[PDB]
Amino acid sequence: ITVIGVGAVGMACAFSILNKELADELVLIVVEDKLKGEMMDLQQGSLFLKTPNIIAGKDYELTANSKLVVVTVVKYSPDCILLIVSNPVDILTYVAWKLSGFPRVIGSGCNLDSARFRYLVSEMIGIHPSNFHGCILGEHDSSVPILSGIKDMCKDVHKKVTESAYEIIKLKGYTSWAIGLSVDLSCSLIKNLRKVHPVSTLVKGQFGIDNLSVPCVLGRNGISEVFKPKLTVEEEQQLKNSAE
Amino acid sequence: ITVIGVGAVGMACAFSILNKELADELVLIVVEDKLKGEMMDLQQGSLFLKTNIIAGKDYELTANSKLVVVTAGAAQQEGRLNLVQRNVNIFKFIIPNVVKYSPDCILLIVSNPVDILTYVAWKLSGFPLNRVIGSGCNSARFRYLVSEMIGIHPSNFHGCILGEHGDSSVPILSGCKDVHKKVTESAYEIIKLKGYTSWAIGLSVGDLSCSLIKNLRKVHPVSTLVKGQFGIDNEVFLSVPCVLGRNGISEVFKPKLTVEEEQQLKNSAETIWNTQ
Repeated sequence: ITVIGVGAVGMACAFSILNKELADELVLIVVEDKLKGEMMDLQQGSLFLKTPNIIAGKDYELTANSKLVVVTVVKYSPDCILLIVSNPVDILTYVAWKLSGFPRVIGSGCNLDSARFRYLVSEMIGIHPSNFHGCILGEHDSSVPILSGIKDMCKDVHKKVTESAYEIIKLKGYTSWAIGLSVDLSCSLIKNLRKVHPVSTLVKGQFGIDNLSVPCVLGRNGISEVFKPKLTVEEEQQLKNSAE
Repeated sequence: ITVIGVGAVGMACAFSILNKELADELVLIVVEDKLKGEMMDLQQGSLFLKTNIIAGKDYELTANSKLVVVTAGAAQQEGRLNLVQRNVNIFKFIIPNVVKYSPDCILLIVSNPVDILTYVAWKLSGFPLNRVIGSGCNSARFRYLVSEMIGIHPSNFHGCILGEHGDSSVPILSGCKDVHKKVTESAYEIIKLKGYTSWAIGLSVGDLSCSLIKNLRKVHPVSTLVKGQFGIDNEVFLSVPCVLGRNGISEVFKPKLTVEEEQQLKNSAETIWNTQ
């Protein structure tokens, strides 16, 4: 597994993927000094993880046949699953798809948003979060609650999931831990779980759209299948809108 | 945590509670040789489990258990409601000796038929309803079967089975009718290929003892009072979705089903009543 960009995200993705014991080999990929210092800080806690190979560098060649490449490449891993994380995701998931030529190109989307959005709702109801099911489609403020899975009530909970990330950046400057965890996705991909996550891909032809995060089944081949739901007129109408 | 009955069910149950590190103490309860022999087999494997296992017959050993799982059952023979009363007779000896020593415990009824034998326990213990639960329809296999028809993980499929843990159960298709029967039939076929169900119901009791011991506030279709629901008026117990925490059932759900679905839960209720 490869993870490019050792910003606070790349490390919380790298540190979370490592706690999941997902890779036999983790590659961190332009600031040479920084990269080697992080690699050796991980390598020093190898006992407390299950990954005997952690190596960083500036040479993409180290990204050789790397089944998963988390982006926070084609040349050396022409077969890899691309997983984009860089913030303006839905757009940059278009970008990558068009740069790589790959068929294996996924963006974090609203996996994390729908993740907290769930926690909060169950938190209010007093139900274990695993037993409440409900998602957020659309772009990672324009997120679109699929209430069909009180109008002003659920919008309110959603409101708190929008202002959240924003207010986080004011205080911190970036989300590091929150998106490291949700990157959950590496888990399902590697282990071929065929689980369903709201992730960003092409939705042209859905919701009348002719030019985002939809529920997709994830496995060792990436998205094996995309859902084409028949949602409510407004929900669907706000899909065109979030697209816009 | 106390298990009562060290037959195959209780031992599969026992082995699941130890496998989930829910128990820091575990009691097992008529044949001594089996009791010790079962207690020594587990203890001989301790390094591979957290724990402090103690078996015996004296119910004094159960004193102050927090959860008590009851598996004490009896076997059919060549020659359905006599059984239902034998076990009731078994419960007239078990439940009083449980409450005599752990009155604030959580009773978990796994012995069959549960729905009825969950009403028996409540009626014998005089416990509040929240501390008297039945393994019920804890659905998992229904969800699994469906979740493979669709090529998706079963944690991203959601649906449940309510009513009698039996042929009367209802699939709540509001949140496939074949897959329901395939489950019930498979329960029957297991009981006569094998003599009983154990592995499966053990995994399930684990699921439930986990929610409860750890206060996960998790939702489980389990047998409790539903008098006042679905046009029901008899103190009948059935599997509805309930919220399980460190105080047994904290809240029972009041679901809103299609008309067909609500007439079937009355049937399922009617069918249990006729024996009860």
